[PDB]
Amino acid sequence: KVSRKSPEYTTLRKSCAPGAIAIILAGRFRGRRAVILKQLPHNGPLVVSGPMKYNGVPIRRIDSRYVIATSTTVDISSVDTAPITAEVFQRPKAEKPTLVSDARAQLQKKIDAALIAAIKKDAQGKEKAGYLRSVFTVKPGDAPHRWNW
Amino acid sequence: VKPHLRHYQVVGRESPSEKNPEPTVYKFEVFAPNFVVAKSRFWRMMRVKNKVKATHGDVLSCKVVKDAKLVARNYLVDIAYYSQRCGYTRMVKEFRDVSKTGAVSQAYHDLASRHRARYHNIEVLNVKSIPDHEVKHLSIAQYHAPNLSFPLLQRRTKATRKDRAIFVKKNTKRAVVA
Amino acid sequence: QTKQTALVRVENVNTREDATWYVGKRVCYVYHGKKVKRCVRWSKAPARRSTTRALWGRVTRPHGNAGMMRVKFNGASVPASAIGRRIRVYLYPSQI
Amino acid sequence: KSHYICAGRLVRILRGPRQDRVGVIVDIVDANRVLVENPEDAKMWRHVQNLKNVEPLKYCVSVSRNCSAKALKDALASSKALEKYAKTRTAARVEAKKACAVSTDFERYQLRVARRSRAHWARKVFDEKDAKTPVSWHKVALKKMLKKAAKMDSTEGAKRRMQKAIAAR
Amino acid sequence: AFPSRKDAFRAQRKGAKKHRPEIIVIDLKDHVLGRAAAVVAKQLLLGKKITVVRCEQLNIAGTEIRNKIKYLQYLRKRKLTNPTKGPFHHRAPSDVFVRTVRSMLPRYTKRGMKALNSLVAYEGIPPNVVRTGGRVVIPRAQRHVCYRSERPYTVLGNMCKHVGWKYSDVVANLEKARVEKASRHHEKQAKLRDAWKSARKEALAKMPKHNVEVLKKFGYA
RNA sequence: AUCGAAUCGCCACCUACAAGACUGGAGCUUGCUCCCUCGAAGGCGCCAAGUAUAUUCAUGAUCACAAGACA
RNA sequence: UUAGGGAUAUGUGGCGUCAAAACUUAUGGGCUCAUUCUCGAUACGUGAAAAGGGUGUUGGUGGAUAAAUCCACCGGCCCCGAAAAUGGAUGACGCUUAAGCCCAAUUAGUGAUUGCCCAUUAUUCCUUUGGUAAGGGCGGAAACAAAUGGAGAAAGUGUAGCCCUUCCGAUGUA
RNA sequence: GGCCAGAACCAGCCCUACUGCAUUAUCCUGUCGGGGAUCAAAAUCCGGCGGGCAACGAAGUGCAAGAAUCUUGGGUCUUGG
Ligand SMILES: [K+]
Ligand SMILES: [K+]
Ligand SMILES: [K+]
Ligand SMILES: [K+]
Ligand SMILES: [K+]
Ligand SMILES: [Mg+2]
Ligand SMILES: [Mg+2]
Ligand SMILES: [Mg+2]
Ligand SMILES: [Mg+2]
Ligand SMILES: [Mg+2]
Repeated sequence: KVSRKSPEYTTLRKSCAPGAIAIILAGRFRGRRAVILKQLPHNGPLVVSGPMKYNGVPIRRIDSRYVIATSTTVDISSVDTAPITAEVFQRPKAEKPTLVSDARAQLQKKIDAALIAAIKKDAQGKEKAGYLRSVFTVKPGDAPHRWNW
Repeated sequence: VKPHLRHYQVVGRESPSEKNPEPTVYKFEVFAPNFVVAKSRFWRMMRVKNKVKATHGDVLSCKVVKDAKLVARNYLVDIAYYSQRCGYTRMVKEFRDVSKTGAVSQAYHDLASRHRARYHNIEVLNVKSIPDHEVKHLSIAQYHAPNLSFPLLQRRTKATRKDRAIFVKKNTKRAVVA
Repeated sequence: QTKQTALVRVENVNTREDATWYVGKRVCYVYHGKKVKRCVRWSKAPARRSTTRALWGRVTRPHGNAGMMRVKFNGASVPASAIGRRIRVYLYPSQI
Repeated sequence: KSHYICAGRLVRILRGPRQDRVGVIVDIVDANRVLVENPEDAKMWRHVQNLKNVEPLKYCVSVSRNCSAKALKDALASSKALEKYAKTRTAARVEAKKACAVSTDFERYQLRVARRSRAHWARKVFDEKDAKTPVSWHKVALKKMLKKAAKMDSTEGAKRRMQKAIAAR
Repeated sequence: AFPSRKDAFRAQRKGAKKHRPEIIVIDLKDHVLGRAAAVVAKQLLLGKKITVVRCEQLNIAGTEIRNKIKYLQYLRKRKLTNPTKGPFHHRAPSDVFVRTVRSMLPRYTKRGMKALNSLVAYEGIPPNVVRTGGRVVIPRAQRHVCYRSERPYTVLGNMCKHVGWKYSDVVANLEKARVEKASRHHEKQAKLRDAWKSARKEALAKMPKHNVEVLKKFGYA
């Protein structure tokens, strides 16, 4: 129904829903567990921020192909997620050539505060808080092809 | 495993003509992998017995006969096979099976193993379920005991295909290469 | 032999149904040369500069009933010096 | 041990689409095949099983050859063979294997946490016991060395050497 | 073999600790010779480093006299013009196993020679192998699942000792001493093993109850 | 000291041993019954040294040999 | 049966290692044990063997007698017959709960009717080349400087082939 | 940027899922009589007689045409965007 040219157009799979806890498979924070917040418009990348207090993953954008979306979810409805726009991650271009902007630090601080509260309010919140602090690794003898997530 | 032979009843006749306006209708018992082989055997029997060729006849039916409910039974199979030196040898054997098709397939395997006979040199004369007290061979009669039991010895038990391994620790179940 | 396609045996993948899970996954052969040449993020990440090199490819289909997989490397075949050597089968592109 | 293949013997299916399921032998066809049925299992209707695919159990209900379904049900209920089997360790292991097969990532994390907690408390208990009665390598070595160290450190030259080089620390 | 002084100085200069590669040690006792050899050959071609011990306890189907006559027929082959440089007929069981594995490999290519050189074979379990780690077996190649028990079989050590192997008694004495020493050490350390078992039992009464519940759900308690 | 490398499980609980026509133990009835620790796990390791109240992680900006490796 | 390349299928032949494929498949049935040319395992290729024999084992057929026997007679596999000159060839190793032989499957009495691996073959895609080739267009369509959409358009055997579209064939000694 | 890599979507292919129709009877039951074997049975087995769908994950029997759109299958560094 939604036109392919409209920003509201997504072909994302059902598992990568907002609130789902996802294992990061590539990039700097590989093996970490984050929380899927939203998907950027125009079938853009997912936005994950596993609370940086828990695992150190900031508000980042990640392709849905480099994440394993698990069946464990967290109620995100209390989290705004509106201020996370595509223009947040855009940067000015250099001309013929850790530090974080106050806008990015403020957005992370406000989002993570509402994200941590949503985890605490949820049943098994302490178990899911420690779930996000754990690290996923492929061990000798592991068979992820046989697993259920 | 289910039997590789199926029970077919092939009903056929010669095509009516001016000499034979109402031809005789023949019913045939065959055990064949498929209905094409069933019809081939039916027409071979009609040619060698009733002098009727497949080109001058027709087939009214080539249906399959459903097996009875599975019960451990004794099946008497009267069968015959051809060898060059021995000619036609007819024998009667007893088998322990759960179905007529299973017993006849077991008979075909037994003939192939013990006498080197193939499917097209074997004619099944009859197969029937006989009582316990009519069994002659002791190898079959030994299963009639009311209290029959035995242990499973020398069993090469293989692991599940998903759990099989190449290298396993000596006295543990831990797999080193799998 | 046809060098355009390679056979890869992954640990704990011992069935064709298991090898079908890895179809489309990325595959890497890591080796080293003799001199430090250019790499990804040669300027962004100078710590990455090394004699370490990697050839990338993808899983195309399973091979046999015992969990082997066919792999096609990007543009060029994998060297025959990689035979009997370690290969990395990554978990992306994810489908779960 | 080795339990005989008899009419009424309880067996567990080794491989196949019916694996890890428990049935009762109701008839013996020949040396290779038997007839198996279990009224309390949906997929365990009367069928033929190769004797290489069954594992005899220690329970054997009282039935006759080619017994009826009602007779099998009554014998199973009276003997309570399934209830007794459910209490063993291999049945619990089969159920745990199924649970692990169907487990999710959160369940795997929970199991890892439980195993780590048990390991930590086992370490604490072992340390407590080993402080009293040495069994570890370091505690046995300390017990062996204590007497010689006490003998060799009681000398005045040793004592003075300690005091002098401790006052410098 | 023996390390060079250059290698020792370089190791000291880099400061790296001791290193041991990933080596699979296989207890070849009561294994079928050809089937174990084929499995080991495929594993060697797949880049594995494999040490095999107790090569004197490998089994072959048939009578010992039949297999002795087979080895004598093998020994009958020699280059008449120059027996030196002809076939070399090794009598040790480990040498027999290595020859059998070599005949399952492309021995005339560099890849096949690397695969063959990745294999080490011993009689018995030598001291440098005893404590390296848990030995493994090949279930596809064990006699109790590969041989009809009614048929006769031969032991490779017994067959080889009658074709010109001199160290059967030496290997027997060394194996007897090894088993005695290992049995003494296993009779010891029983207190340590029982203490660890009791600690695992007692931890269940001190860990959280929901963790014990998870353990019971997954079959660990 | 060149030298940047490929390799990605630790253990001082596996790292003793034997058997499959058996190898938890009884009974006599000898294939059933009974008992037991119930006959289907080497121990850990996987991010709070432990299951909770924690806590630093960004800008390495969406994949790239893990940008690191004394477990 | 052969333009030069890809993908996907097959054929003959195979799936213990060499060597791709059953990481030695089944939750198929029997038969076979073979001590110095060392049982057997590839048709063609006696490219190794008979006549004759066996109280080896396991199947038939017709008799006889009464605790089941024994009498003749036919299969099957194995054994004896069966001796040559360099050391040697199932293909090498090896295999005998076959990796041998006869039969039958395709994940196995569960719920239907394609296990897997290898061609200069099949199907399809791309490019070339040549047709007993098949068609279109070819009366510049209107507009339109630079600084700051573009070019070309040949009435044509053969060219950098006038351009476009379509189909089919392509190995080869003298 | 006429380089390298990754994700999106198009179109065309190429793979997979998802199944309906017809059959059954030498069959399925019950009940009598035999017959069988047991300690007694039961069953295998054979006749009557009365029913009937073994029933759709019944059957390994014939043929299947089910829009991968509903219901974001997979692949295409095997095509071109
Ligand atoms: K000599
Ligand atoms: K067989
Ligand atoms: K042309
Ligand atoms: K011209
Ligand atoms: K791509
Ligand atoms: Mg690196
Ligand atoms: Mg192909
Ligand atoms: Mg292979
Ligand atoms: Mg032209
Ligand atoms: Mg030409």
